[PDB]
Amino acid sequence: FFFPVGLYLPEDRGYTTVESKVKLNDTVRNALPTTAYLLNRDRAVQKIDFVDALKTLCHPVLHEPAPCLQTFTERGPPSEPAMQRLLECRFQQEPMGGAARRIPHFYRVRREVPRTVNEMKQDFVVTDFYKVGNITLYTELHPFFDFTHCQENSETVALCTPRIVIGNLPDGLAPGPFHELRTWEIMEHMRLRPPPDYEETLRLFKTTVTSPNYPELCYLVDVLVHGNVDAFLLIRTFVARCIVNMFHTRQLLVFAHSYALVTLIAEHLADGALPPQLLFHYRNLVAVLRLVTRISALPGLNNGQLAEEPLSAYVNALHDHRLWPPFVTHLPRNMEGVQVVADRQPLNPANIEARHHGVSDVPRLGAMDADEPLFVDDYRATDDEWTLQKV
Amino acid sequence: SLLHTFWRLPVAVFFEPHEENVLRCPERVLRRLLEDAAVTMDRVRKRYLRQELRDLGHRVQTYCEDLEG
Amino acid sequence: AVFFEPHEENVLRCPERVLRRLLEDAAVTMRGGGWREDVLMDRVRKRYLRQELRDLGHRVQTYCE
Amino acid sequence: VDRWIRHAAGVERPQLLDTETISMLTFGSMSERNAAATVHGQKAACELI
Amino acid sequence: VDRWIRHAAGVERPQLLDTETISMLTFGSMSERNAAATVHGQKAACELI
Amino acid sequence: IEYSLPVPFHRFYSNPTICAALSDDIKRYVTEFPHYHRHDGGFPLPTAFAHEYHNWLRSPFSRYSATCPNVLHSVMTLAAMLYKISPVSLVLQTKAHI
Amino acid sequence: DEVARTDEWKGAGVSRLREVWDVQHRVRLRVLWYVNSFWRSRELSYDDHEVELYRALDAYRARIAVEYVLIRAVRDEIYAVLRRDGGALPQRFACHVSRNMSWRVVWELCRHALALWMDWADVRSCIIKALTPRLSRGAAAAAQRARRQRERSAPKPQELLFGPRNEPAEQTWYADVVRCVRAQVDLGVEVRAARCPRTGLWIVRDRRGRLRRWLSQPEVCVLYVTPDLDFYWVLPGGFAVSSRVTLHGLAQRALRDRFQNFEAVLARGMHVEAGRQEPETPRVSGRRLPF
Amino acid sequence: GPETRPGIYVLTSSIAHWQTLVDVARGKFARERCSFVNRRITRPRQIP
Amino acid sequence: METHLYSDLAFEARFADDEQLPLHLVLDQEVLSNEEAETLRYVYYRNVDSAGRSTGRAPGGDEDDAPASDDAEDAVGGDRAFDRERRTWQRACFRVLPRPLELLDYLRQSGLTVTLEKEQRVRMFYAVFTTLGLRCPDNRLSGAQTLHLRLVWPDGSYRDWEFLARDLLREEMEAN
Amino acid sequence: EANIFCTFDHKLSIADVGKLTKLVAAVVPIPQRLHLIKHYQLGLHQFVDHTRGYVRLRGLLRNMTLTLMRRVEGNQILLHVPTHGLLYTVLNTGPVTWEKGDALCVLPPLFHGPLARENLLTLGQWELVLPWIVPMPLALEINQRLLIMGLFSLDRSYEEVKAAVQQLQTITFRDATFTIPDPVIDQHLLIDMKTACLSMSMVANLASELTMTYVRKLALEDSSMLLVKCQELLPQHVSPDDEIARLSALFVMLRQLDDLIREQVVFTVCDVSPDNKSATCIFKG
Amino acid sequence: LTPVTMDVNYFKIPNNPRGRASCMLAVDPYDTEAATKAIYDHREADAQT
Repeated sequence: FFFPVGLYLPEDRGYTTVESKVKLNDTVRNALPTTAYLLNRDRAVQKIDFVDALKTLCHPVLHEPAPCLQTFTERGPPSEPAMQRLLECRFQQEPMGGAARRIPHFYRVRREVPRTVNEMKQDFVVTDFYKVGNITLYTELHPFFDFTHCQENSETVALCTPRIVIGNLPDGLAPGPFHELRTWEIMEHMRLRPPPDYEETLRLFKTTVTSPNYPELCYLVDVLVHGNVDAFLLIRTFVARCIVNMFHTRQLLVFAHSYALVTLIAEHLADGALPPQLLFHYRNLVAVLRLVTRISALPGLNNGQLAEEPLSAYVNALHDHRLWPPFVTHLPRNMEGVQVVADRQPLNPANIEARHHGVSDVPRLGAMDADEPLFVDDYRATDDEWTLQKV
Repeated sequence: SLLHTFWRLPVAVFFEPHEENVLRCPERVLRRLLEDAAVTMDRVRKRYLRQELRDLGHRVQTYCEDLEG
Repeated sequence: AVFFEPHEENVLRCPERVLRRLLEDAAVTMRGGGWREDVLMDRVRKRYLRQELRDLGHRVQTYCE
Repeated sequence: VDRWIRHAAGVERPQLLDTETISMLTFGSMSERNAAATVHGQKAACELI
Repeated sequence: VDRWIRHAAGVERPQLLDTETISMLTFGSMSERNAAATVHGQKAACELI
Repeated sequence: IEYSLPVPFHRFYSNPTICAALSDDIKRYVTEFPHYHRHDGGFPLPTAFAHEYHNWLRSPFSRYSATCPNVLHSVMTLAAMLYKISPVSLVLQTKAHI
Repeated sequence: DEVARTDEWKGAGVSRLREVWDVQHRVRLRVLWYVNSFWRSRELSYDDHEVELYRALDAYRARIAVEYVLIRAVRDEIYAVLRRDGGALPQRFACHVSRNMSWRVVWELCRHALALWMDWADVRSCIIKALTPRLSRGAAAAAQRARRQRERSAPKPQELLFGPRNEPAEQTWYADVVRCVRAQVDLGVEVRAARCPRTGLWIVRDRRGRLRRWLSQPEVCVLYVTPDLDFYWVLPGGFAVSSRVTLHGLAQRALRDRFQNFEAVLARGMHVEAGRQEPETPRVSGRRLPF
Repeated sequence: GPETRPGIYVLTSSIAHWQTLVDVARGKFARERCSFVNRRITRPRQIP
Repeated sequence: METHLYSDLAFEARFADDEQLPLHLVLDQEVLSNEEAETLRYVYYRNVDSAGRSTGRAPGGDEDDAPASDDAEDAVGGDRAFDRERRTWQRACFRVLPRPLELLDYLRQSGLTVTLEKEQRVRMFYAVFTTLGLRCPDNRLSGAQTLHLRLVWPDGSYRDWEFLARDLLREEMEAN
Repeated sequence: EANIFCTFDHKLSIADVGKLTKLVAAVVPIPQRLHLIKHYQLGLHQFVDHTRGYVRLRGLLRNMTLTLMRRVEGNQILLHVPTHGLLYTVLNTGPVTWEKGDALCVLPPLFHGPLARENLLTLGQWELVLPWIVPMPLALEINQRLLIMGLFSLDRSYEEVKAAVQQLQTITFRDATFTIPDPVIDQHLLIDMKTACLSMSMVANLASELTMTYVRKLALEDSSMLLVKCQELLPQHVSPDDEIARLSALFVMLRQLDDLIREQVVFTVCDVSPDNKSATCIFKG
Repeated sequence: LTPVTMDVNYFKIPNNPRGRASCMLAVDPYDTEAATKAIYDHREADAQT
């Protein structure tokens, strides 16, 4: 016998051939199949879940590609000469520190890039992905990995890279609506299926971070303060004017792009230096941050660390400190394995980074384009603000 | 800059690119190649030697202060 | 179009001696200049000067109290 | 993390495998013994992903 | 656009030089080869708009 | 407009209108290849940023970024898709019947 | 009572955990220092001279400088052969070429490709992987035996009929591929060449007869080396530059200490006779209990 | 033990042959041989 | 642990023939990848002297400084220089522990009474254990010597790491 | 228990049946010692795999139980393991010359000089290769020479070990010719070398103060050919009861060093026909 | 009994009261330790449900 468990139907063709004999409660636990109901040899029901099928899922054998990578490099490029448009990679490694002034030098040339396999794979629908009209089907060789196969110094070599989070799974095998149904399931699990009211503040946030009347000051004052606490007290009444006059002549809201300028205004202007509803907008934004980092953690189950790492860090990349936010202001506290490099060698210990204020170190100001001795703000970012920064 | 071919009369081609390599490219793509190929590519060391000598002078005058302090 | 099957007697000219002279200028300007091995020697020399500078700084710090 | 996974499952210990001479001398492994509750018959259920 | 449409349709290049062109016009040709496995039988479906 | 320069570096935060208004050779690039004006991560990153198999948010994320509406569950889906495939992550989210 | 030396060595414990680096600042490594080692009871000194460090860095400069002075002598030979023929280079590679195309651009592209190749020289390049089979154990004897076998007399009918019978149209070269427009210098690649018998020219292929197709493209150039010290610089259009790679400006012991080919030492799972199919590797991994 | 430890067992194996059996036995009781050479090096008069 | 003390006692053993002193060492994942560690076969060491060639050659000079003559019959002048390069390398001991481990804790699971002045928690992912033997013919050690690691795979390729002997013995030699 | 059977698989041509009945009272090994078996367990074709190890092959052959073929009656063959002490008969397969009185032992088949290489059977893929019955001197010398190939193999390159095994792989026995097929080092060869190295070092430690110079004083005072030929390879306390205990420890170390090349007496002849084909051996198998 | 337990899975079928199979025919005769293991212990799941 063979039987499935945990499938996801096409939602667009949701049909019900019995409306009469059944009427289920409208919660998401009865609207997403996580179990299966079989029969015994006797006419008695039995209930198989994923947690009863645990003993196969956590094996060591389901988490290596080595025989699969070996048999994938045993049969390499596709023999079809019409299939010579997907094995085109230019995957090189160079010094990265000088790229800040070399980013127009790349676009000086006017040559296109061949599209990678991972963008050649996501662009198929959920039910024509299984047809011969898809060309990249031979690469999907694991549910946990990615078996790319493309060029490497004029040698077409296989390359296996693990799909770290499940967001690296393509939508032809795990679509967007399945993801949002998973969100509604975890939201019901944390008694949040009615969430609190945040639609108007996110509406104002959506219209303020797209309108072209965003002022030029927010960028320059953002690269002034970088979240230094005593820097913002110097700009207390100036950001009071910047909030009030802007919001009272232009309905959008300023300072809507820096993490360090939403976690600081809502935590250092709570005296009443502004009209109260703007403080409630900022507090609503940081409460949305707190709510979604409650979602990312599994707070009933995160107790007891393992291998000198929190249990909440193993389950989601938002709490794993190895992920870094794309706009870093402060270096993190936990630096167990993050080999940070500018150009050539990993600047691991505290030998190179140093920076003061008030003393006016003119070697720091003179060697600013000399990006090898970088200047940290001497404030190790704690793990909570690191998680909220990544959010 | 034209070459000197041995064979006098040009020879027709119907070969698929697996069989043979050809140079069929026009002038405009080579102008694009010239645009993309032309633009794609000390005394301070001895000055630092001289600044190190000035630092030698600095340490020896502070050592004269150390003897006379 | 129409092409030529290759041989060993078909040759290419020195291109009107306006790029060959420029190529000899390239040869004479890359004869005396950077030699691509002393760059890594400069790298290890800068590393050595930095580590000895921190050595001298920490030594005069621990003996200046 | 391996001890954590073995604790999270019901398997107790990793056991080594037999060498060539004893496998020639034996016929098979036959590792897991009979459980104390047999009211349904023999069982098997493996799967894919 | 021919090279794009042929790859978007699954059909390869038309392999027909001077040697095999007229012989396709004499008595036809078994051009589409067989498939390696059929548990359903031979196929037939055509089109009208 | 001239005292700064754009950095398209991630598959997020790489928008062609911003890099075309700020720079000029990127504007010449997009006016040369108008098919590269797509916002769902299809803008070509430089060779320093051409690692689509060494990041943690691959091209399904930026593909999903273009078509999602602006509601709160469409915010928390970016967190919910960041659940790990790790075996301890599997048994943890399996124990919670996720 | 008689306490063993290994008991005092085990109960000793390491004094301290040191960690050092290399010259190039690439690999750090951690070094222990046991107290009951015999290194303490030797009573040795330490004379760190400065001119000894100067001569040691001179010898290190020579050791790094081996392959790079070889590459610069290669480039001098390119320019010397381009001058001594007057710039009228010949075609040595089979490729269909046109005449109605301006070759003004391809010479500039070849010069740019030479400059970009010299920008990206490396220890993984053409001449080093061509020299490593020459640097082997029996390569000299095989070379002189091939020299004696290529030079034989006329075949007499007496040795043609009743004598012992007689015994290579494919060569395994090495290549450096420079991509001029996209600026991706491909460092070192195997290639397999032959004489295409319709004419007297070369044809290059991969390990599966793939017929390497870069030479059609005007965007790339390539460098070919053979195990007989031959030098083929190829720009598109099939025209080549042929010369010999020099070695008179290099020490013999420099070539020995830098990239000598290795001959095997015996270990477990290896046949006592040589030239056989081997068993599996040891592969003590973190997947199995050590059995 | 600082003077003497005799340890006796019965053994039940499927290996009939003597040499392979004592090979895997000394592969299982190698610590006894370590203690044996340790006793020989700690007492240059006793004959174990 | 069980590999360093062998060559320690062995360099104590053969101190009459060659004047060698040991250097026990462990190497992390920063040096080489795990697939480069799980199949690695042996390690080699060389002591290249300060203003000289090596310590495996003749004491004063040798005949192998000639130009290479651009030929094949005397490409190395004969296989005797090949035998000389086989002679100048010696083989060291080797141990591989392919589990992530704490080094102070790994020595504490053994009977090693480690006494550190600071709890330097070093946590790498696998532990190779070897002993370079650097030497001094006279009993006095020159601080400008050079040690040469050599790590060879069963395929045959290698990555020669090498380093001078001044940052190695700037502290422990002074700690005697 | 004793009389066991082997159920076959194929149809049986008269040539293979004639080849089978010409192999009556010959040695065949069995892995599992069961009542009825399939044809795959007969012989050594299942057990052999090339480039895997001769030493592993003799290790797995050393544990098998031997059997003698008699009374084939189609589709099965009555095998009979011999009991201990009772006199049985053996038809040999390998071309090793025997002599009356000499004890015999089992060995894997090794490559012959002329390489006759009769497979004795032609089936689908299971051929019938057989272990050889070889007397004590040839078996003891080939085990010795393989362990010396082991102890000479390490810390060496291919060239000197090849120039040494070009001499060392050739083994004669009463004007015959043989060669050892696949001397490839196994983990078990490192095991045997480690046991032999511990044994010889333990022999070296507890040597007395007159045993270490006995050859020296002997080559001083007297003279003979074996004296100089063994010399070329080179009191104060008299408490001889300590020497009794010392040589007792030396004797258990000597038997432990000897019993890494010894394979036990599988047979011993009592009567061999002068064509060297059939003999009467008084032992089990 | 707890209000958690499943009436649709446990109370529609003829079953023992405690949830554990006290039948003792599924376990082997003359084995007291297997009896106490099957009828009392919770390291092994019951063969009934």
